Amino acid sequence: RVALEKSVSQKVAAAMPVRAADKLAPAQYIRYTPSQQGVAFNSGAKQRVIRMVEMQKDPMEPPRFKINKKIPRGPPSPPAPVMHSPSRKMTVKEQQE
Amino acid sequence: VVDSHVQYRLGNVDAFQLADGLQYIFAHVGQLTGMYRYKYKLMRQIRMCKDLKHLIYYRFNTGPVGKGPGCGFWAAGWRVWLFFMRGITPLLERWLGNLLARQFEGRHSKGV
Amino acid sequence: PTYETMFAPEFGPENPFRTQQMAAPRNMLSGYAEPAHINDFMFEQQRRTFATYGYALDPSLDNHQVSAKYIGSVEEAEKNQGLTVFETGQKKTEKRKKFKENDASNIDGFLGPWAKYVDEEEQKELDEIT
Amino acid sequence: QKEDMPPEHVRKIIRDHGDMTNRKFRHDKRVYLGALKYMPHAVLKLLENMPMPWEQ
Amino acid sequence: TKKFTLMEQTLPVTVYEMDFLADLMDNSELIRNVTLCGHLHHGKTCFVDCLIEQTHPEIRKRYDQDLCYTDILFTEQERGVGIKSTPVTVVLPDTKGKSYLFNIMDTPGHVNFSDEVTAGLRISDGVVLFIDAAEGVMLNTERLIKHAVQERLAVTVCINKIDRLILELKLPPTDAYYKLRHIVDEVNGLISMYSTDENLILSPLLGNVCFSSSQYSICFTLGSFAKIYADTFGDINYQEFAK
Amino acid sequence: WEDADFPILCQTCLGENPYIRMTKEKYGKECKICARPFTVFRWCPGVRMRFKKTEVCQTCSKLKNVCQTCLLDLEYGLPIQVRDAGLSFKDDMPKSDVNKEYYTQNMEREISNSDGTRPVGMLGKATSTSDMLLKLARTTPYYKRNRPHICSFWVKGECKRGEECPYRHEKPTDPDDPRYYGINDPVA
Amino acid sequence: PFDDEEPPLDYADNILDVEPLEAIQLELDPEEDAPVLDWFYDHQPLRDSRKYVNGSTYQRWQFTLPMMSTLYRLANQLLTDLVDDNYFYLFDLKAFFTSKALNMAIPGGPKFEPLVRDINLQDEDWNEFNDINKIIIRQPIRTEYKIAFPYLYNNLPHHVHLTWYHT
Amino acid sequence: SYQKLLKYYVLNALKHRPPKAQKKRYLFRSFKATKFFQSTKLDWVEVGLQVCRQGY
Amino acid sequence: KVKRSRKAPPDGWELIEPTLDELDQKMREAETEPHEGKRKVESLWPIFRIHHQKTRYIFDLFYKRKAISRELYEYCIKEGYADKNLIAKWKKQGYENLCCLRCIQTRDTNFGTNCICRVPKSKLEVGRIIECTHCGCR
Amino acid sequence: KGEGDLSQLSKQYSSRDLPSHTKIKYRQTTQDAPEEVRNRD
Amino acid sequence: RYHIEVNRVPAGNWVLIEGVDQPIVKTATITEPRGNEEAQIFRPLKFNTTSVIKIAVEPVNPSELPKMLDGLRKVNKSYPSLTTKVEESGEHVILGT
RNA sequence: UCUGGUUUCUCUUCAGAUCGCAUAAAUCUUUCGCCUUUUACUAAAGAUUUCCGUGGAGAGGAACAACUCU
RNA sequence: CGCCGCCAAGGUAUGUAUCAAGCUUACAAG
Ligand SMILES: O=P(O)(O)O[C@H]1[C@@H](OP(=O)(O)O)[C@@H](OP(=O)(O)O)[C@@H](OP(=O)(O)O)[C@@H](OP(=O)(O)O)[C@H]1OP(=O)(O)O
Ligand SMILES: Nc1nc2c(ncn2[C@@H]2O[C@H](COP(=O)(O)OP(=O)(O)OP(=O)(O)O)[C@@H](O)[C@H]2O)c(=O)[nH]1
Ligand SMILES: [Mg+2]
Ligand SMILES: [Zn+2]
Ligand SMILES: [Zn+2]
Ligand SMILES: [Zn+2]
Ligand SMILES: [Zn+2]
Ligand SMILES: [Zn+2]
Ligand SMILES: [Zn+2]
Repeated sequence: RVALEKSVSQKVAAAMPVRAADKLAPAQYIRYTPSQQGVAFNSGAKQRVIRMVEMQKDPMEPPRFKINKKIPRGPPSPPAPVMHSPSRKMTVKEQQE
Repeated sequence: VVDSHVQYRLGNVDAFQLADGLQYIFAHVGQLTGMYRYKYKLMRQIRMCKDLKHLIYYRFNTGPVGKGPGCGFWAAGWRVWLFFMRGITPLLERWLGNLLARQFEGRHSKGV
Repeated sequence: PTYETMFAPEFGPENPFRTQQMAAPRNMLSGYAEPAHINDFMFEQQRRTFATYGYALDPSLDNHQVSAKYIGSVEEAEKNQGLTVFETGQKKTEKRKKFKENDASNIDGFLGPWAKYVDEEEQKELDEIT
Repeated sequence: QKEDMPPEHVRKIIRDHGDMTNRKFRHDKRVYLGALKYMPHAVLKLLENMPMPWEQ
Repeated sequence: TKKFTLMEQTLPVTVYEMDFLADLMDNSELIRNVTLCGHLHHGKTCFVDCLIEQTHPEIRKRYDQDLCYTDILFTEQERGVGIKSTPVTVVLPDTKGKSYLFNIMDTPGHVNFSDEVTAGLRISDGVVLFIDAAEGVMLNTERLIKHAVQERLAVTVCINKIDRLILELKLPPTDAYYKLRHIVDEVNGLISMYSTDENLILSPLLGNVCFSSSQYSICFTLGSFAKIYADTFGDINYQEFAK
Repeated sequence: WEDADFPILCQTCLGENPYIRMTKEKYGKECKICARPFTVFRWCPGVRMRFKKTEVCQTCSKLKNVCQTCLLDLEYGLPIQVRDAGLSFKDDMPKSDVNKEYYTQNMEREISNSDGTRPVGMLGKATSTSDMLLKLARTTPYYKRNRPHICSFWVKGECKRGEECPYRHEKPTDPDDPRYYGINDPVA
Repeated sequence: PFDDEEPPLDYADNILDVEPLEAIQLELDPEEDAPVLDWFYDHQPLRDSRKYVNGSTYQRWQFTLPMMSTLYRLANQLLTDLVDDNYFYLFDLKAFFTSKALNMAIPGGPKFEPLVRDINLQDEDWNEFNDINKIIIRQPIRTEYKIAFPYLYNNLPHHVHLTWYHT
Repeated sequence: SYQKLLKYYVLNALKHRPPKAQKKRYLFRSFKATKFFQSTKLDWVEVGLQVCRQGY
Repeated sequence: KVKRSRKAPPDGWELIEPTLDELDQKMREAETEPHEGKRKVESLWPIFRIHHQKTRYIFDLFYKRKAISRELYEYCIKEGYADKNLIAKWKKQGYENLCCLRCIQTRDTNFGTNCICRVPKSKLEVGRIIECTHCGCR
Repeated sequence: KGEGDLSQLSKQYSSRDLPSHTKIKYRQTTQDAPEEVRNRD
Repeated sequence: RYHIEVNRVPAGNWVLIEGVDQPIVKTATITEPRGNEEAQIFRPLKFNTTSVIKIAVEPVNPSELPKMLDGLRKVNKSYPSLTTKVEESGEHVILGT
């Protein structure tokens, strides 16, 4: 109930989100050890903490992106095995019936 | 309505004449906007202006006042054309939401 | 939880089959990215200290297990001996004197903070490129 | 703590933008269509505040 | 399902728990029950509201509509006429001020509801009459004192609406006295149409008639008013001054 | 179509500051290959440098182990076909608009939802490395990537901004040597 | 009042320094309209005066009785002389609700459409046994009688409201 | 026209269901907290010509 | 010119009226001139500049010089020849050479900060001749 | 992560999808509410 | 409008009972059933007005007549001056004031 | 002798009240009425929303706040 | 005792092949 409750709450706060919510408080920093290159890349860039804020959206903008695309449906779940009973064949006479 | 007030503040029409002006505007929409044509439920309010106009326009003319133009008592038509917009704000805000969506992200053929 | 459990090293020849980057820890395809709760003001102060003067203290948790140096270009830190931007400095040198008209009386002569300062062959190559 | 600005700012912006037929302002014209959604709510808040005839 | 104006919570009054019913036991015999009768719109079911606000310190007093919650039925809160009494049991203190009891009935005053007042007259003896000072005696008033002295009940009278006499008709004080003297003389000469009780007349001096305004909750009469002459700056020794 | 939490970003694009402040949108621009609406991020690398926002989505970066804005290798700091010829395998991807394009991006996203840690097919041959590519893996990178691109009106000598022209000046570019796989001019 | 192909007039160079003409402004004299005189034609009339109004949100107001008696004198010609709801016997809202519920009309009152109580039926023996040209008609039952008290003059009433009686 | 205004008066006073609205939001107190909207204090007819210019 | 208070204003308004008429004429010239060449937002700097100097003229004429009385000062504000708000930020301690009110609004800015017009130039880096994009310069 | 058009991908606030009947009647005690079903014969 | 519970009622007062009034239609007195003093019943009260207007009354459905008789009897209990009758031609009748 | 606060701006839930001394528009379900079909419609009932507004509440300032209710 | 006041679609086909503004980013880049 709480899983589908937060699902439908995010849904109606995205399907009908039109009414006056606050933006966020994105003061939350994020520290990330740049674990790829660091030897003299930004000499001393051991762990490089950054400040991530969220840009304001003006409420006078139309939808921006063309949501009109259609590709065919992809590969489904790869098939489970089938496992019937041993398949019979009837006759050449009742098949003729 | 804005052209009436700007005609007054250009100074080439005066206050009694402006008041009679936008009383005629609020009383005689339909004859001068053709808004009923696209949303016909508001024809009621056109008639509700034209009805209450009689209320005012036959108490101006009580006594030695005369049967001509000059009834610049425009509150009672202004009110009902605001009470229109009181409930036509969400509806055609939603209609224009769908219009601007379909213009800026295209219509969905066989979606819903 | 005990210190000995997590501090216990890993047995093995370290698996040098990989590259340096893929053997390195991550969660995001580029480095272990994790949240933080630093003070806003000291973040901004040491940020502006590096952004102006090219040195700051280094942020870490477990690099050497002890880290207390400066980074960037090192020697200019001890040229100023570790001062900041919010400090009335030891000297007032290489200042640059603006001319001020703050009366709001003369017209086309009032420049308040809008004062423009007292300081105020290639085209052959540019025409041949275009 | 955000408050009024000089009234000669709105005049300058709208006199500049004009009829949006110059190419300098083309990044803004999209936003103009985006403000069509809230035009009836601008006209309502306009016409609520007509000056009464006893005013100038 | 629908209700007919139920109340609960047995609202706090002054004393009426079992710490005072134990002395209401013998005071269940000195109760001096009344059935106040009046004409139609003469303020008596608002008068009982005035005294029940005097009792209860919990009110939703009239700022917009009157508090006629003794007209309880839904067929009488929309008419405003009174169809059915609900008699009340309170206490009332006097100028001495220990207690009395006053179980009190307040009949409809409409002439076609001459029924229910009779059903109070065979119960109790107090027939305190309500008259508008601004309007006079009328049909149910004269018929109802006639029916009261036919039952020889104790015909006292509480004439009402003297604010309506003077805030509304705006009479000068001498003419207001002329109107009140006229109305007390008219009910006196009307009671003395059936003279089995020739001595029994009513006047303010006998303590027999109290003026009022139930719109603004004033009790009046001079045996109680010379108390308010007395407790502030008088030392008058009333009830000889009052008479 | 796509949300994110933090970008890919090779080290030369972050800039020389360990303390950088960076802003995010929710559906920003589109990817410049597959037109997918990622979350564009923006920051200032250095005090003499342009902003260098974010160019492709996280999906089109996880495909070829590529950084987020300058389109170079996340392991080396090299172009794409240098890596794929230097690992002798191309990890094909179509060219047209739908013809297998958004189909294969959608499906390779669907089979990349589990890990989010490593590229999808390069993981097996990014180990047998460091011989032919390590000779050219330019560490201590040059930050001329981050400098702001050349303004006009200095090209025409008109620039009324004077000093405060933020972009650049007196760098006339040369029209003789300036996408995702091939062919690219400086790589030859 | 303006032709087409004329852009709407540009309030900077057109009517910015143009002074307005005159408002309506019925002239109030002193010695009778003395309280309201200083403020009566003002945009919000008492706004920055803590004695008479709340404040700058302009939510609450308290006046004094000369200042309101003059306003009550000025506000005739559109204010009714009816002192009580006694003119409105059978023009009340509840009389109108009853007239709506009972498909009938007070003369000079509104005429609605019927509601769900549309068609009645009684078989011939029953309404013939109750109602012939047998009853003592003296004067007709008008519809004002039925709207007055709709129970003894009207069989099967419902969804009905019940009017006030003599303030 | 008298009785056809009493008809509307009765229909409004009859169907007066009490206002069960739950939350209060404002949409101008929501706009003004953004970096994009700025407040000013203008003449009336300026704002009228303003929004008719914008609507065109 | 519109006065909107029918006051017959107090004294001495006659000695500031030619000054304020000159500033209004220059504000009409700084409001009307075209926007070609002037890039996008430097064409709106001068209205903030002359608004600043008009409010500063009434400011230092009243608080500093004490020439004009209080009543005419409140008149010049209530008409429109000054800000009620920006003198209230000029009276406060650290900032009275201020540009205008847009460099104080900390949510006009995206990072939740005050603009770099409002940074002590002595303690910024030495040579960058930055002009505020809102208000015009420091 | 990028659902269908109802979630984020569309601003088409269609009517018939407007917050009607937005609270649920639960079956109260005088009807056959499931507490009065957990024991009945 | 409210109701306070009483254990016992001494004389002089009045009170409402709870449930003696099934075999009653108008005023009467009550005593103890012990064959006691036989209080020769109080006289019924005199209205001093004559109920003279007289409506005939009928149920709409002729089926459920006893339910409107129950209602009519409860009316006759609660309104003391009412006089209801039924006569030879079958119609019920109420005469009131 | 001590006690010692109205405005104005933002958030924070509760609304049970003519929340509003007046009164919009929509959706659904039925009956109408015009109707050729569909939206524009009609004019009654039922039940739902949206919208233009309001009421009491926590917090943060700033505005004479030190005039003084207490 | 005094209804009523009217827009759109439904007809002058659509489907291809070359030729600019409208709109779109002003970017990644030895
Ligand atoms: O609507 P218009 O034809 O323009 O004229 C209307 C009105 O018309 P309706 O009553 O049909 O709405 C009446 O005029 P008529 O009905 O007589 O045509 C009205 O009442 P009076 O005629 O009794 O005044 C008055 O007409 P008038 O011009 O006589 O004032 C008024 O005129 P306005 O158009 O100026 O409002
Ligand atoms: N002026 C004035 N009016 C009063 C006074 N008392 C009551 N009223 C008004 O009289 C009206 C009708 O009287 P009610 O309050 O119903 O009292 P009532 O006389 O018992 O009426 P019934 O119950 O029908 O017998 C009320 O609406 C009051 O406003 C009064 O003392 N002075
Ligand atoms: Mg068809
Ligand atoms: Zn992509
Ligand atoms: Zn990069
Ligand atoms: Zn330049
Ligand atoms: Zn500044
Ligand atoms: Zn500024
Ligand atoms: Zn600035």
